[PDB]
Amino acid sequence: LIGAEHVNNSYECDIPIGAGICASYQTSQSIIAYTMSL
Amino acid sequence: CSNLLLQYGSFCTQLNRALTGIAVEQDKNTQEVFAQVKQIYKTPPIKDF
Ligand SMILES: *[C@@H]1O[C@H](CO)[C@@H](O)[C@H](O)[C@H]1NC(C)=O
Repeated sequence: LIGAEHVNNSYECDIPIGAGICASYQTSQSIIAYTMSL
Repeated sequence: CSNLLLQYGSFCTQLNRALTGIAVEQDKNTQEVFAQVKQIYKTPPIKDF
């Protein structure tokens, strides 16, 4: 995955990717990738 | 081989969308079963039931 930084915190994800990690646009603001919150 | 594939490019659009439709259907099948609750319940440390 290129163009999206990785952050260790977990939130509820909206755009699925696979293998338990999603991507979302949060806080300027940029696209981030994180493990989804169950 | 790719030049003659343009005559059947509409066929491959159907097949690629079909496998994409299968993949999203298999993905949402797990959420329709296991993801019934929005909250995760922790097991209490007391095992005296
Ligand atoms: C997230 O926090 C953990 C806590 O130890 C740390 O190990 C990890 O490096 C952190 N990740 C980032 C991207 O800062």
